[PDB]
This record gives sequence, C-alpha cells and structure tokens, in this order.
Amino acid sequence: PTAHWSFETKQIHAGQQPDSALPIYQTTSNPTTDVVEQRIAALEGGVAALFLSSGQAAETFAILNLAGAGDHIVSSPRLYGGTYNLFHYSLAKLGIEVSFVDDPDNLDSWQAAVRPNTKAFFGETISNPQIDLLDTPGVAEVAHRNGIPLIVDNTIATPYLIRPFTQGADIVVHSATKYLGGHGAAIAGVIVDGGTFDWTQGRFPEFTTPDPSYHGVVFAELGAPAYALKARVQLLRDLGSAASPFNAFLVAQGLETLSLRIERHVSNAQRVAEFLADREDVVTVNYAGLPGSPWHERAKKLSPKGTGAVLSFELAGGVEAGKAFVNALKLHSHVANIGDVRSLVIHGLVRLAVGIEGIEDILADLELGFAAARKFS
Amino acid sequence: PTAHWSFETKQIHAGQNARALPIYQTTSTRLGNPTTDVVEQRIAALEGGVAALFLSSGQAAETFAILNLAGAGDHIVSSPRLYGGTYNLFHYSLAKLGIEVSFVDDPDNLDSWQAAVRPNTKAFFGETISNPQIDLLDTPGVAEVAHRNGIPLIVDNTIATPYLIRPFTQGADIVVHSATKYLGGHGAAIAGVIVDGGTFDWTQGRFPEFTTPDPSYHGVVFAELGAPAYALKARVQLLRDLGSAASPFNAFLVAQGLETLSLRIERHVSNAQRVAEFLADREDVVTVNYAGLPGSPWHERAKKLSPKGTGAVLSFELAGGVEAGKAFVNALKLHSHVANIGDVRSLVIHSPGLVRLAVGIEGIEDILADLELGFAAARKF
Amino acid sequence: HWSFETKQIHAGQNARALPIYQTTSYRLGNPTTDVVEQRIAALEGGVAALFLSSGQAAETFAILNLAGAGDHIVSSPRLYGGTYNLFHYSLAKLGIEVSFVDDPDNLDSWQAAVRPNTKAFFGETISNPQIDLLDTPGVAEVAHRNGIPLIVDNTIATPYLIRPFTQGADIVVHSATKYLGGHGAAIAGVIVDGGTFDWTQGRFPEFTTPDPSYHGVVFAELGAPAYALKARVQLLRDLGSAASPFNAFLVAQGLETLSLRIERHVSNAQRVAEFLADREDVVTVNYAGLPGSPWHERAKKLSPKGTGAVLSFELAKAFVNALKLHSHVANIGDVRSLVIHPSPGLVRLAVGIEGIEDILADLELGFA
Amino acid sequence: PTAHWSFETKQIHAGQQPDSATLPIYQTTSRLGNPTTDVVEQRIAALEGGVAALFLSSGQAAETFAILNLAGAGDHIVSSPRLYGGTYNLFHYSLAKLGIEVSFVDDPDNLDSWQAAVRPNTKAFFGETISNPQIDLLDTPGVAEVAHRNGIPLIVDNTIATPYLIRPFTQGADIVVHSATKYLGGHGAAIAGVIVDGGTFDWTQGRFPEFTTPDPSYHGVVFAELGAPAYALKARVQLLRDLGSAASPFNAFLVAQGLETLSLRIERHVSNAQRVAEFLADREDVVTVNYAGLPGSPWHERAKKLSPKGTGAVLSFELAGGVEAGKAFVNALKLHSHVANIGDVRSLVIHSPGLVRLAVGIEGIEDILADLELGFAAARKFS
Repeated sequence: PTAHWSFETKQIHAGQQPDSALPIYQTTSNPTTDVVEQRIAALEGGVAALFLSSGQAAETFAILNLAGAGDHIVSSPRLYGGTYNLFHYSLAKLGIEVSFVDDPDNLDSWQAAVRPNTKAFFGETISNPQIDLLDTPGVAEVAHRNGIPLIVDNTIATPYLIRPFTQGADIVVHSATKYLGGHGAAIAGVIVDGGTFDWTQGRFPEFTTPDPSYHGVVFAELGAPAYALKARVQLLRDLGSAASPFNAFLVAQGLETLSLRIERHVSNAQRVAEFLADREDVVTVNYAGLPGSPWHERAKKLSPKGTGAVLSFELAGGVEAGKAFVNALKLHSHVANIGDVRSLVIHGLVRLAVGIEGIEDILADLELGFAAARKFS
Repeated sequence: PTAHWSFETKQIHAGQNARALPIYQTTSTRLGNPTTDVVEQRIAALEGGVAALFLSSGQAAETFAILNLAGAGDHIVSSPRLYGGTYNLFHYSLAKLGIEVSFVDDPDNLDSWQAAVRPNTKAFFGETISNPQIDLLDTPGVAEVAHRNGIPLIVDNTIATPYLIRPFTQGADIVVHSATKYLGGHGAAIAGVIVDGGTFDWTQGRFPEFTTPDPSYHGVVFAELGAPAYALKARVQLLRDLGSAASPFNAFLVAQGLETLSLRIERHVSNAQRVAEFLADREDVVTVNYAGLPGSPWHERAKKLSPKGTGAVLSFELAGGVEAGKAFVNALKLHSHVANIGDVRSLVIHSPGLVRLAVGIEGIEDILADLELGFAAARKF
Repeated sequence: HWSFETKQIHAGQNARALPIYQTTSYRLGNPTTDVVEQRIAALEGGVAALFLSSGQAAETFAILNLAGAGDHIVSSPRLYGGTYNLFHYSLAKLGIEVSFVDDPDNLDSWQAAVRPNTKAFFGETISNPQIDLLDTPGVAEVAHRNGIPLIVDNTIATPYLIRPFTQGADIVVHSATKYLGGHGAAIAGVIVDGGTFDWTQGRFPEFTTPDPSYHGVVFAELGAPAYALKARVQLLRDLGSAASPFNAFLVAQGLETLSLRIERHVSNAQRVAEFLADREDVVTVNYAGLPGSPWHERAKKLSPKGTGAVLSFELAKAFVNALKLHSHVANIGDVRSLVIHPSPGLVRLAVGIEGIEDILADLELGFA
Repeated sequence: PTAHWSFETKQIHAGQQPDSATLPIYQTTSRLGNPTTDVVEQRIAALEGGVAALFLSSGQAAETFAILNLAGAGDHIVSSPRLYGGTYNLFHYSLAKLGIEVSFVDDPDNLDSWQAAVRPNTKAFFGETISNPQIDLLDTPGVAEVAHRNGIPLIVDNTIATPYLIRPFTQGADIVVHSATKYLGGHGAAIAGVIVDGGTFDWTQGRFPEFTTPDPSYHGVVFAELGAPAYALKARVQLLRDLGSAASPFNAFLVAQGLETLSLRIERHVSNAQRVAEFLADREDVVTVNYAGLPGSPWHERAKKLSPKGTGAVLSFELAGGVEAGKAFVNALKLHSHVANIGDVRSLVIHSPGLVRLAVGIEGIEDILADLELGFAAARKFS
C-alpha cells in the first residue's frame, strides 16, 4: 500500500490512522505508543517494534527475551558504557554470561566464542569512540550458521544511514532518547523485530513450547513477529519497563524530521572531522567518513550516506590538553545527551557529538578549545 | 524538620514560595530528575521511610524490589495472596532468571513462613490488603519471623495506601506501590515506587552485595551508606542498568494526585464501606468479602493494623454463578469495565458468581442505584 | 439524576481518563476541551460552556459578546483587581463605558444606573477581601425587568457552594485557574450560559439579525445556548483566546476532586475564621460564614454549605514574615494556603487543604 | 556576544539560560510571564532580529493584540486586501464592533493608494509578506516608506515566509506577527501566536499619545521612555494583563521544540514547493499556477530582491475543467491531508472557479507528485 513511500514520507505518515487524511492517550485503562512503534518498524523495514521506558530497558529486554540463568551471549567489546555495565554487572547476577570477542573484525573469533548455551550475538553498527562499523553481514553469517540470531544497536547510525535487517541483523535496538526523538526531551528505547530469523532450529525452546503464562501459545507459530510479541506479552507484562504515552508522542514528533536532522548532523560531522584532520595540533581523528579510517571502505559499502555525527580525536598535548580543550568550549554543551540537536562533549581523547548548529559557529567554538590547549604543547 | 506535619500537609508540601512542581522534561546525573526527586521524597514522607525510588510501573517496582536483593540461585518466600501481575512475575519471569519463589500454604500461619526459610532466602513478600479476598497481612507477625532469620520483609501497600497503613511501623522494611493506582488517583499515569524504611541491618550475613566494595560503583560498600543503602543501591545499579525509568511528566501527574490523596481515600473508603454493608444485607448475595465488615475474619486485624478502614476494593458472590454475574456486570451503566483500580471512577470485573469492584468516589446513591440494575439483570438466572 | 460528585467525574464523558487532543488540525472546538466545557456546564446547571485561555479572557469575552463601542455596563464596585482593570482601562479604550454602583447591596442604586445603551449587569457572587455575598436574586430581578442579563463571576464560591443560575444569573464566569483546576498548574477561564435569557426583547439586535460573518445565522433562533454559540463562532474565531488542550486536561483532572477539595477548603477556612474571631489581638474578621458578618444571613439563604475559602482580618508585615507554611506566591484556589499583607493592618488569606492544625500553628507564629 | 551566530545556531540556542552548557516546563500559575515562555519569546525575537516578543494563545490573538495595542474605538487602520480569511474576519467584523475601522487599499502594489487611504486617525499599516492564494510579495520597503513619512508604523504578518526567508525589520516593517501554530512550531501540535517588536519606530511623533502620556494603570509609566521595546512592553502590561490571551507554558515548550529544526524544515518545504510549482506549470491540464518562485510570476523579481532563498511552501493553481475538476482533484488525494493546518510538516489541501490550494510538506517529493497524479486522473472526466 505504502511500502514504496520514501523514508521522508514514512517518518511522518507510517503507522498513521487509516483516516488521518496524534492524540495523547495518557490513560492506564496504547494507541499513541503503537503509532510510534509502527513508524520505527517501517523506517527499519522490520515487522514490528516494542517501545519502552529507556534504551537501557530496550537492551535489557532484547537479551532477556532470549536468555536467562545459565545462558550465554557473544558481544563485540566495542560497546557503549551503559550496555557494558548492564552486560557485565546486572545480567551476570541473573546468571547470563556475556563473553566479549577480542576483535570484532575477526569473524573466526566470533565462531570460537560460540557455546551450546549461546542465545545471541550482539554488536553496535557504529561504536564510539572508535567510529568503526560492525561487519554486520559477516557477523550475521557466523551467527546464522550456528542457529543464533544477531542483535545490533543502530542508535548512532539511525535507520536513515543503515537498515541492518538488509545486512543480516535479526533484531535492532535504539536508544530513542537520542537521535530518533532528537531534542533531548524524552527518554525512550525501542526494539525492532526483523522477522528474518527461524526460531525453531533448536536453541529456542521458549519459542516452540506452549506458554502456560499466555493461553498455551507457541510463539514461533505466530510467524514473522514472534520475537516482538513474546517480548510484549512476557517481558513488558512482568518486568514493566513501559513507556509514558507522552514520551511516545514526543519521540513521534522528533521522528517527523529525522532524515533532515541526520543529513545536517552528518554533513556538519564530516566537516568537523576534516577540519580536525588537517590540523598540526591534532594527532589523530577517529571518524569512518574520513578517507584514512580503517572502516572507510566498509562505510562506502554498508553506510554510503555517512557515518553518523559522533567522533573523537587526540590532541598533541595529551590528557591535560584534552581537559583544557573541552573546558574552554562555550557553545558545545557539557550536559546534553548524544542525539540532541545540540553539539556536545560526550562525558588525551576528546569525544564530540556534532549538532545541527551553523558549522561556522561550531568551528569557531572548537578554536576556543585549541587556544586553551596551546599551553600544553 | 517537618516530620511533625499532618499527612494532609505532607501530601502537598513534603520534599519541596511553595507552588506547583515544574516539569523537567529532559534527558540531559541522568540517574535523578528534579521533578521525580520531589515525588520520591513526598511518598517517602507519607510512609515515614528514608528514601524512595520512582519507576516506570508498579510491575517494575516489584521487579526492582526483588532484584535489588536476589539473583540467579536465590530464593524468596511469598504469600499466595497475590495480584495476578505479581504472581506472573514471581512464577514465570523470575524463574527464568534463576530465582525460586516459594508460596506459603496459608499466609496467616506464621509457622509456615518459618518452614519455607532456606539458606538462600533473600526476602519475604506479601500484600498488606489482598484482592479479592480483602484479608489483611499480619505484618507484625510475618516481619518478626523474617527478622529472626536475618531476612527483610517487602510489602506491597497499594490497596491500603499510606493513608490507611504505614507498614514500616508494623515491621516491614520495604514498601512497594503501584502509583498507577491510588497514589496518582486519576487513571492518567503508569508508575511504580519503592520506599526504603531504613530499618534493616544489611550486614547480618545474607547480603554480601551490601558488604562488598562494588566494582561498578567506585568500590562503594552500600551498607556503609547507612539507612538508605537499599534505595541507593537500587538506583545506582538497577535503574542504571535495567532502565525502568519514569517520565518526568508521569511523576508530575502523580504529584498532582498526591495533593488530594487523603481526601480521595477518605471518600473511596466511606463509599466502599457503605457498598459492602449494602451488599451484606441482601438476600440475593451469598457472601461479601471486605475486612471492614464485622463478619470478616480479618475484621479484628483491621481494627489493630488499619483502624481507618480497609481500602476501596471488594468482592461478593451472587446466587447464580457465572451466568448471573455475566449479566450483572453487563447491566451496570455507571461502573467502568476498563478503568484501573485506584482511579476516581468506580469499576467492575466478573466462585463463578464472584463480582469484584473498586469503589470510586462518585455519589454513593448513584453507585448503589447502579448496582440495583445489576441485581435485576442477574435475577434472570 | 446524578449527584454533583458523580457529575464532576462523568458529566459530558467504558469510562476512563480524558485523552489529550494536542493538535491544531480541524478548528473552533477540540474533543478534550469539549468534555471540560460540558462538565463545567453540568456542574452549574447551564446549557453550554466555552473554555478559554484565562479568567481574564472569560471576563473579556463575557462582556464583548454583548457590548461594543458606544455601549454601557453596570457593575458592582466590589471587584477583583484584574476585572477592575479590564473594565476601567481596556474596555474604555474600546468605547465601552463601565459604571460602578456606590453600594451593590442597594438595589435602587442598580436601577438608577440603568441607561438606554446598557447591555449587562455584573457582579461577583462572593467578593474578596470583603467576603460579602452578592444579592443575586435581587440584582437579577432589577436587571431582567429592564431587559438586561446578569453576568456573575462565581470563582470564589464555586459551583459546589452556589449555582447562580438558580438565583437569577444568566451567565456565569470562572477563573478555572483557581478552584476548578485546583492545583496551580493551568491558567484557564470559562463562560457558562444558563440559557435563561430572552435575547429578543430589544437591547440585542446582534442576536436577532442575520450574521453575515456566519451564514446569515440569527443567534436567537438557536434557542437556549444562543449566547455560548455566538461567543464561540464570533469571539473565539476572531479574538483567538483559545485554551490549550493540555490545560483543559489538567482542569478536568482538578474537576474530578472539586467537591472533595471545596469541602475541605471551606471547613478549614470556617475554622480559621472562628479561630481569628476569638482573639483579642484581632480587630475584625471578614468571612460571611461568621455569625457577626453582615452577609451571614444572606449566606444561609444563598450559600448554606459555606462561604468560600478566602478571608481577611485586621491586626492591631511582622505577622506574614514569620509564617513558614503559607505561600506568598500560590494563586487563590491552589491546594496550597496563601498569605498577603497589602486597612494598613489588613491580612488576606486563601486557606488551603493542608491539615487544619498545621495552618493554625503557622498563624500562631504570625502572632509574635 | 551571540549576535554573530548563524540562524541555525540561534534557532537552538538563542534565549537559553547563560549556564545551559554546564528547557523546564513551568506549568505554574503562581503572572504575566513565565521562564518557559520567555525563552521562546527571546528565541523568535532573535530569529527576526527584533528587540522583544510576546507569545500568546493563538495567531488570531497576536493579530488582535498587534492592532489593539495601537487602536481603539474611533481609530483606523489601512490594510492590504490580500489577507488570510481569519485576519479579514477579525478586521471586518469583530474589530468594527469595537469602533475600529479597517480600510483596504484597492491594490497593495500601488503605493499611492496607501497614501490616499491615510486619515488623521490612522494608527497602523498592515500587510502579509507573502499572501495566499495569490503568492504575491508585499512591497515591504515601499509600503514602509509611505507609512513612515506619515508617522505611521507598519505591521506585517510574516507567517508564510518565516524569519528563515524574510526578516521584514530589515525592509522597513516595525512589528511582525506570526501564527506560531503554523511553521514556527511546525508539527500541528500547538496553537500559538507571537508579536515581535522591531524597536525601529519613534512613538513620540504625534499619533500615539498612549505612548507619551503617563499610564495610571501601570505606575504612571510613559511607554516611549522605555526605549526600543516600548511597544512589546505596553502589549504585555496592558493587553495580556486585561484581555488574557495567554499561552500555556506547555504550548511554548512545544513551539520551542519545533523551532530547533526551523531552517531545515523550511529548506525542504521550499525545495518541495518549487518542484511542485514547476511540475504543475508544465502540465497541459493546468491553466495557471500562482507561486512567486516561478519565473512567470508577477512577483518573481520582487522575490529575487526581498526573499532570495524562496517563496514559502504554499501555492495555488487552476485546473482546465473548472470547479468540478478542482473538487474531484482534491477529493481524490490520499497523502495530502484535508484536516491539517498550514505549516505542519504534512502536505495538505487548504480549505478562479477551479482553484486548488496546497501547502506543500516535507514528505518525499516523488510521493507528493504521485499523489497529485491521483488528483489529475480524477479531474480527467472534466476536460
């Protein structure tokens, strides 16, 4: 019907009421949330999505939907600190062991980490501060040949740059707090089900055994959105990481301009990267969009429109130069979250999430940081 | 400082040129929020606790209350008189996480609680008033068994509210509410809250997570933080990792409900009492469950633990089983079939002739007139 | 059929909370705001209501729906300061002359102020800081025998205490900012049409002439809610004092406990009034609920359940500075008690729903 | 300090707390102002380069307050006849009842007509920078020059252009009005109006005694003595105080959020609208297209001078088959909304004989064009 719509059309209209041509159902007796779920699914080309209280809860649910006590996960070591803390501390206490591969670019390393109780592979499509790209097709190929699904976090790339289901991923997670909502005004997470994975190959008896908690349903018999439905009826029901309808409303409102924002974030980031790479007082820049990045060729293949809005770089003067540089910035925020419209310092490496301000104001602000770092030759 | 205020004053001012609460609708600590902080402090003040943690839902509050103490290989002892959502959490989702929840046969038998104690038991759990039984938990008695084994007692105080029972004064260590219900009061904001009594010694030996430097959080030893150790641990570990965060807008809405809590519970309770009496006096009603009725086995317990009343939920049995009850609920014109317990709106839900009501704050005579419609309809069966 | 209590939750409404139609799509009605209007109309017993950006806009619309340049209004001098400013300054600029009777208790003064171009009488059912009660039946019969409608502001009394349509008023105005919303969280006004006035008697050709701005409609031929409908399709359309659906939602939330809050505000205020009257260091107390008030007997007739929650008293700057619980900034009609020291020893209170003993404790700190 | 910032920086940062580096909703009635609303006022004023702004309940209220701040009973306004129907209704019906006479010039491009309508009681000139359905541009410098030589201020409504395309204070306007409901908020989610004071007009020349006489309603203040923002301050302390057209803080929050992407949205609205215009102009079954961005428009040269980045997102056109063709065309559209407001991100039909009026959204251009083809297939039965 509307599958052929462009991205731009979808970010406004996908999931809308069939007679629209968005009321906040702030009730505990959800239609507001369902629209935002349908819209995000449509942007990723997934079959269904589940909107939740935060990105942390989305990562939690993505894992817990498959794994419990005595189960195992294989993860890239290149992780957001909040995901690492979840995997390494709180999940370990629930009897889920998360192993990290030595080098996520080494496909043999993923294979070697596979164990009989492994329930998923996990990685981030673009990680920070490295600004690598995951080899989603190659990692997915290893997972699938073992009967294991691949979960990826696509927060930094967004669906505008990468639709990982087209690359082999089975489950996509976003911190909607960040780019999807875009305005720093609503904490939210979302899990998107690709509907690409066969749940009946052996490792997932919870998908093939009648669930006495829910009318004896066998989730795999629900077809493509099995995983998403199971997460809603078991995890959301029991663990209760529900999204406020008001937050759903706000994220839907931010989604209406997603492509426009990402286009500007990305062109600003590319320019900041290039600016930095050309300076004598910068030792190195990490940004896949630069010709010299080790992941630039991969970016041309997997993410041709750009490599997100986050970058990092090292100053010649080391740790003290880095501190002096960041503490001198006036326009860059020190309190904003990645994925806001605002430029910010992410809390000798300096880490920036580049905003949609005027590029000349952004570069003038960075010159303040360079002036401050100058005392630390 | 202001611990001496009345409940009425606290519900408006506790935690606070007094005025309405602004909404910090912002994701820029990310582990606190000025709007939510105030609601936490207020709910803590109303229960007489030392700290509280406000969350996405009541379900998440139950979840966090258990997970803050128990992980894979651990054990919990619960009353079998449980809200369906808590039952499912305990029996399905926690089991998956390696946590065994054992239910006592009869929660009024204190020896049964003792007998269920195991070396890996990490808490006792019960609801101060359960539904549809409308019993009261023997909070003092159950607490005493828990404490003599070095175990804390967690209670859900949702139906009673802090206006009727402050369980910390009866031996509970941790209190959970679905703030979705009575606390917010208007059916407008899904939310949960955990309140820490600060009355339990975490160093007796079952809780090495409280006595061991935490590598995730600067080597802090939670027990050394004193009275609010449990609340702080839950925030810095569980909310941090698991992310059952509340929207600041939902906290604002709950605050707005809190401002009238005691007024609303007073009328919910006076109405519910009258509905119960009304029902107990009818010949086409087989039995009524409600602790405020003299005939209830928990009536005397209510006089000691909850003298102002026994909440606003009740149930009762009709002569004709399922079929009389189906047409009873189908005839009501004022009672909602979709509103949540703890809304201002009366609601109805269908022993096979068992009808369950959460009595609202509508005019009593309108409520009773509406029920007569139900009786008439059921009398075709 | 339904009691006030059931109406404040269900009037206008598988009952559940009101959704928020936060949207500018199609435009001069909104489903969230519609419910709050019907609800408030049900509580006052009117035929229709119109919910607006503020009480000031409600006063403004209530006059401008009837009067334009070259017209006249007769008003009580016992007015809220914002209404006085509107009447005396802004409306004068628009060529509307507002005249104030010397004594609003003097029914013959009302009669004497009538002019050929007079388009309404106005008064407040309970005024502040005097805490009189308007003689609504008596002012209304003076108005009506001259072919003129009575507009009253019922903000302080609320519909829980007085339903002025029962006493001869034709239009009622509230600052829903105050007691209706109840929580200091939503600026709003409302006009309620009693549907009790014949608009065709001669002073109102705007009601008996086809409106070329609106399909030649003759507003009087719409029957009972002619006034409310006219205000919506002309004034709201053109002047644009619209309420946010979010503010309507917040006021609906407050309405759900209105009777409960007013009951408590009024027993607290009644007790605070009585407290204050018993004290040798207090010269006088204004509160119609006190047996000594000149308006006490009128209160028994027109407001038997009590006389609002606002009061004032004269002392023999220090008193307020000592208060720790009373807010200096909360608006009248918030849950929070409010104090003001503007007689040169006059103190003004809006008594909240805090515990009465804490309120009186806080006042005792005042007396020091 | 932050004047040199680009438009893009300002739409995010102008008016922010000075320590925001190291937007709460003050939904409190504790009272002619609010920090949430003040941020949105300062940000809009910065985008226009004005000295102050006043944010209000709706665009209708902003038009109302912009006139009533200057005119009461027995006063006069000169207006362009090219007006939004909501403004015309206000001017012609409600303000007329308040004793305010609004005259319309026959042709707003004839500067001598503006002069000829000036009366001793004239308090303002009014026009829209781009009107709809004509999609002309007001001759803001020439109209301003006439106003000013008579000691009269020029009020313009800059809603359709937005501050991204035109800053009318740079072209002689003194007061700017927006329906913030539309493009400023951008998401069809908050009704609002705003009045922006240019700080560019001398109020002491003779026609404005309300600005040079002590006001007993407000401490004997002489508004002109407050300097540049006299007009905005007077509107706040008199009209907002008395007439009460206040904005909900929640609405201000929502508009502030939409402002964060203003330039980006307007860029895409405008390049979409230019493509739709060219597409229509090239069709045999379209008789004419009104859009200033087209070379054929009588206002295209004026656009090149006054609005070089483009001419808004609204257009109109006439179909060959007249009125039935136009109705068939609009009724067949599936993606265009029939209920959204101008200035939403959504494409919509806005409600000569066969005239179709569109506000072009930021959807994918190919999808917008395919939807219009539904309309052309429907119109085919009316040649």
